[PDB]
Amino acid sequence: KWEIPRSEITLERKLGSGQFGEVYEGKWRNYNIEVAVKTLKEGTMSVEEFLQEAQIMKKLKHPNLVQLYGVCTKEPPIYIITEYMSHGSLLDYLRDCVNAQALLDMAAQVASGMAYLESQNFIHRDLAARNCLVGENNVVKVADFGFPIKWTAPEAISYNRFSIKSDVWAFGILLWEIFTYGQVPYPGMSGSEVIEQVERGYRMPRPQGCPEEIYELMLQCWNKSPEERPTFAETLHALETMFL
Ligand SMILES: Cc1ccc(NC(=O)c2ccc(CN3CCN(C)CC3)cc2)cc1Nc1nccc(-c2cccnc2)n1
Repeated sequence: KWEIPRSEITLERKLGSGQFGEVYEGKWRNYNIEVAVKTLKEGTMSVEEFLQEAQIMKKLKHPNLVQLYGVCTKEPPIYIITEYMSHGSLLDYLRDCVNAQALLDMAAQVASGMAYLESQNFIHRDLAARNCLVGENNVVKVADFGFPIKWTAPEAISYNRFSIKSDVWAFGILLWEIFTYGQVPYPGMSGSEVIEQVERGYRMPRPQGCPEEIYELMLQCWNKSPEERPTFAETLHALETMFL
């Protein structure tokens, strides 16, 4: 049902690479549309486990989550195909320097996609600006491509206790990357310093020009106790109800 015949897809550019496979921009000849194409490097893992990513994705449908288009699974190399986002990663897009209202809009869209995931009983586990994509009209979508200490909540580092609340922690960090135009967090600090300082109560200070109301939401995301962090639903309402 999600099988696409392989001849319909034409590869055009290497986007990124790795150890389980690579990703390309391609063209889908039928729809006259650009696609992203993720490939299985044979023998780096099973075909079955590669396609478990596509299985999850068939259950999810939301304007701020990357849409699966289909798979090519009849022979190697196995493909998972999604929409292509014209402006690439949020992080790269922020790094070209917009208004605080537009930065807010982008944050809301991520929260929106996360809220949907939460509602469907999934966790991300790797939320970060590098993992969100930008299209036209400032549309933002959450993706997962795919340490990393600086995005990972304390209980996750210490007890391997990942949860939707550890995701809320990472969204606080992402909020900070957004409102700094994509700076690397905890500037200068190494990982072990970050783990130690954070444990003792350290939080990044408010970025230059960032609204206090926005900064206050980041602090709520970074509560030391996970049960006291806001839900993603709560988080979206908070963002929509900031004005100016
Ligand atoms: C080609 C592909 C294959 C798979 C995916 N997968 C996902 O984006 C994804 C998102 C959410 C989940 C759900 N979630 C994962 C976390 N776990 C714990 C459970 C639930 C799963 C996969 C995206 C894509 N798209 C993709 N991948 C890399 C780069 C790009 C890309 C780059 C530049 C411009 N446009 C697109 N696009």
